Amino acid sequence: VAPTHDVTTDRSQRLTLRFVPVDREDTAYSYKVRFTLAVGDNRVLDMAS
Amino acid sequence: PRHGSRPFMGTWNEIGTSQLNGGAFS
Amino acid sequence: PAMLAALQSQPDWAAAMDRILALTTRNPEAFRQQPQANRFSAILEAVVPSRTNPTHEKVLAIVNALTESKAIRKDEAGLIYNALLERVARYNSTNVQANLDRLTTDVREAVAQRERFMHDTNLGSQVALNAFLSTLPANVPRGQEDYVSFISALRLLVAEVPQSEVYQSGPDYFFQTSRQGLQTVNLTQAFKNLQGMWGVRSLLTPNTRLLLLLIAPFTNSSTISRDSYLGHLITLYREAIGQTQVDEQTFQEITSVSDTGSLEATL
Repeated sequence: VAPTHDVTTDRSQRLTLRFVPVDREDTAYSYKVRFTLAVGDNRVLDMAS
Repeated sequence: PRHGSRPFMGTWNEIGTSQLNGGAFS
Repeated sequence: PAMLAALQSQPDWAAAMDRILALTTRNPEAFRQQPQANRFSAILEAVVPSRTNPTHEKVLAIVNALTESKAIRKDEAGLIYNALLERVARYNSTNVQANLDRLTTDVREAVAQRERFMHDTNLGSQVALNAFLSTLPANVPRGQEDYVSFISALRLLVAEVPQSEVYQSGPDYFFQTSRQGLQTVNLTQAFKNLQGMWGVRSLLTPNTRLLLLLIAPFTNSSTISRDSYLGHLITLYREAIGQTQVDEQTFQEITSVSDTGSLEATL
């Protein structure tokens, strides 16, 4: 049997979050994009995702 | 090439009931 | 023969409402943590316990008894069990379903006689001997009455050596064993060759000698005097038994120090 109320959450979390680029500078031989990663609160993001 | 890596005092799947992946059941 | 039925079936309620309620000692925080499926499949048990059907169990508490005393052989408790169940599954009723209960809670308790059966061998040792002593001649042999002391040493031997000391009646002649191994089978209707020397001061076939050597340890100042032969021999057999103990410890010592060797200058 699975484990219950203690590993999951009924509050509306998200699974896939877009992070539209904050700032996009540039050059010829290069590319700069600076997002502002927001890990919400009580969430735990693993970088591999 | 090096691995180490942690998390190994065993595992839980505690009892009073048993393990995960199902054994047999789509 | 019951807990072997308990420990062959029936995987309590106090132990269940002692854990859900969290009244245990070691790990009170045990039932709380389970998935909320189990905690709702063990609370509706110690809130409205579910009945049971005990027949099988105590019926299996009777088979495990028969096959341990000796009726229904070990390999037949699959026909006996079905037959008993079906009989008790026909005529069942508070009649039988109780008459069992008594049988199962008495057969495991009325086992003291069985224990006695193997603690004074009052199954084939004294009942047989106290039968054979009633087949002996009258208890007034001509020569002497050292007879009775010997015949009592026999009973003491049979009563104080539970090992097996069975007394068969292998047809007309009752024969004394010294052990289930039986490598000292002496014929006890063939010491009507001691109703000869019961009182005197090479006519003993070793069979008689075997009986003498078998009981001697249990004779002290009983068979007594210089009542011939029967007297001494018993004393000489006891002396030889003591010397045999001495030589036994000696030989173990001399073979632990280190081939015939010791066997020569011991025997």
